[PDB]
Amino acid sequence: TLEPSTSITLAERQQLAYDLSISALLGDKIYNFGELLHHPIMETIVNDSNYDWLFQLLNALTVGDFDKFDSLIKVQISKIPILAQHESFLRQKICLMTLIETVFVKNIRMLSFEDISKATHLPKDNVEHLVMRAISLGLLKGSIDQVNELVTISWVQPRIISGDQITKMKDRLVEWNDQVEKLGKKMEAR
Amino acid sequence: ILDKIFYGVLDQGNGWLYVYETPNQDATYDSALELVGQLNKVVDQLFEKAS
Amino acid sequence: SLVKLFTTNELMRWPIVQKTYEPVLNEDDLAFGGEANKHHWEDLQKRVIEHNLRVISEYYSRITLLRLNELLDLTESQTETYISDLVNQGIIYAKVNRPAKIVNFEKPKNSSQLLNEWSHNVDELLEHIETIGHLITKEEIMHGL
Amino acid sequence: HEKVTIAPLVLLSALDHYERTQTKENKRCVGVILGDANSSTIRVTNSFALPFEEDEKNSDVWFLDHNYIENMNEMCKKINAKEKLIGWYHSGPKLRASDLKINELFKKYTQNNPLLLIVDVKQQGVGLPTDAYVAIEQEKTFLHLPCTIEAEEAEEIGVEHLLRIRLTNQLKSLKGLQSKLKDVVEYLDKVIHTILGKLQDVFNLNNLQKALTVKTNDELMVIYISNLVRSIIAFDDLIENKIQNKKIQEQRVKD
Amino acid sequence: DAFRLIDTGALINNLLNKANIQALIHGLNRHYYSLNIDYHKTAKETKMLMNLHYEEKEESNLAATKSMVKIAEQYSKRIEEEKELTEEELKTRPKKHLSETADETLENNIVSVLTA
Repeated sequence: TLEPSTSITLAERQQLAYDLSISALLGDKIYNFGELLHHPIMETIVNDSNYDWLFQLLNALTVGDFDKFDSLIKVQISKIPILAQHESFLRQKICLMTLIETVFVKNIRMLSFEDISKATHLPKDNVEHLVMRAISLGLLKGSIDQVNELVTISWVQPRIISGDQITKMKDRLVEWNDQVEKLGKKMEAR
Repeated sequence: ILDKIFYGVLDQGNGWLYVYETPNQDATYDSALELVGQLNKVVDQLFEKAS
Repeated sequence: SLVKLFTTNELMRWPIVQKTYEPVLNEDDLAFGGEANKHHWEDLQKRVIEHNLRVISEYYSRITLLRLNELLDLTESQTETYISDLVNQGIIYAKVNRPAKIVNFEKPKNSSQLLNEWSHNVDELLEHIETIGHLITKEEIMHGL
Repeated sequence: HEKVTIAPLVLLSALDHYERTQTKENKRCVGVILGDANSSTIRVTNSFALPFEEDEKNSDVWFLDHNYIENMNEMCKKINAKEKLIGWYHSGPKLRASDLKINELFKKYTQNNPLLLIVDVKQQGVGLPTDAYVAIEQEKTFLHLPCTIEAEEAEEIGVEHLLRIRLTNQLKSLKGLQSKLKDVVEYLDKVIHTILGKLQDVFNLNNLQKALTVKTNDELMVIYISNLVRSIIAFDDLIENKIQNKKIQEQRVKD
Repeated sequence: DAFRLIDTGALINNLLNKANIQALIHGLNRHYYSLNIDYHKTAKETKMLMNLHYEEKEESNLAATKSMVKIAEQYSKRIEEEKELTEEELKTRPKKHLSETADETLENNIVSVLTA
């Protein structure tokens, strides 16, 4: 609301941005770091001095290193009891989105324990408990079949912010159009 | 089991009860069989009259 | 937060929670006034156990028997008794492998059940086409400019 | 469900509007649509042309008669009591930015969110060619509502009196895909948003359907076996008809 | 219907003859008569009337989908109707009615196989 009109004073951008950065780390409430790219909290104002933390958050989520999570936080944000649990939630959501896109090319949604264990960098048992907490919330709407050791996943992913996704989509749109076209031909014939 | 209240079986070879129940579908052998019977009779009657 | 504990539940939660919190959770002060502190514990115990199984049927699709008892923190006999009571109540339906240590969360099928699912995907698809039509109409006008 | 029902009288009056106002060169012609739409089901029952004059290098210059809407509405009231203000009509063929400013004018004088009915008049669309939109908040933006025919038992007989599946369904679908494709190629030119999100989603939800069609076939096969029986029952009545005929024929020869 | 009274000035050849009508307008001016009807129309009006009967696509298809969901039941009731029909014809040994009932059942099956 703020950036088009109403309160475009730098003061107001700067306080609101600082609050945005602290809250994203504490929460896990809405998606990951795509929301931060699209709207400005480091390029209507400073790229440094507690917006350094943002660029590091992006590196940490993809990689999944605990050490990079430890180093980015400074005393004000860190002291708070809230953040650390919610760090693991953000890591699963992002990693999950990356594996799923990869496999998805027609309708594939099967990803193993082994793919998710690897991503998080946690053994299977920690992951078992962790996914079980995450499905509760409804950040996952697949289901975990314990003794198959496969996760059969029913889409939950947002799939948004495109650059890679558009190239792939274009490829798919064309293929579908061909498939339909043959059906259409047969009808036309009789 | 012979009365067929619950579909299990007894496994005499090892001493277990095993899940026989995953169900059948009704009303499709039965549906046909009825239709058939009436029709054959209706044809037969009509033929006598014709001739 | 206690009604929220039943939804996320892994059942290692509860005595830590029970013990930490009883301002009103073996107590009352404007209704019963208390019933009996030990007697309220009984009602609490059966509900948490019951609710941990209700959420597990939805979330899982296979679980081992060894793993289910571990969550409940009870003996295999006791998990078995709670499972029996719940399938009877008919809030959840499950199948039991006693010697091979699997609890399936499966219940009957017919092809027609999955027919409805096929025809739901068709239905999401037709509705998509109506949205698609209107969207194209909006998109074009912007293209021109 | 939210629904619009449109009289033929409305659309033929629109057909007449466009010639009767001599509006040419793909300019705008404007009138008022009338009915009852106090509810969320729009019933469009009547209409009138409104004097409209547009400039030939500005469509944000418009001349539209406010007094006429108000004054003609009073005459409408004295004639029938079903014929209230609900919206307006334009000759299309698309939405405009200038559509909003006129829509804003009608908003005061309506008792529901003002309906913009786009009547295409060129008759080079498929099916019912008219698309119905209602202004709501997004700025302000138009949103498609389902637009269908109307019936009155006399009126539908009169529509016919003047004039006297699978292949189509499928052809119209491919037609859609083709249009979706065109829009995407155009967007790709523009680039080098809502649309994209929609395309990805669709894709996710032929491929996914494949596995389930296999189950459908076993149930369909039972249905074909049923067909087989049905033909035989019908066949029985046909046979009977031939015998009755036969008896008559034989008797005819004899006399 | 379309009417006009006697009004003359061109209707003077109107209401082995001809004594009658001269005396008819001379004895009385203003008496009804009917007039002929024709309808002339315009091709854009004409095309609009026929495109009454993509919303179109959505609707036909919608019913097709929901028909397929419910067919498990639609199957059962039509065997029962059919079972009845066969029985009636036995007693019967009217004909039109028995045929029509069978014809409806057959029509419906074809449409149902077609749907998937």
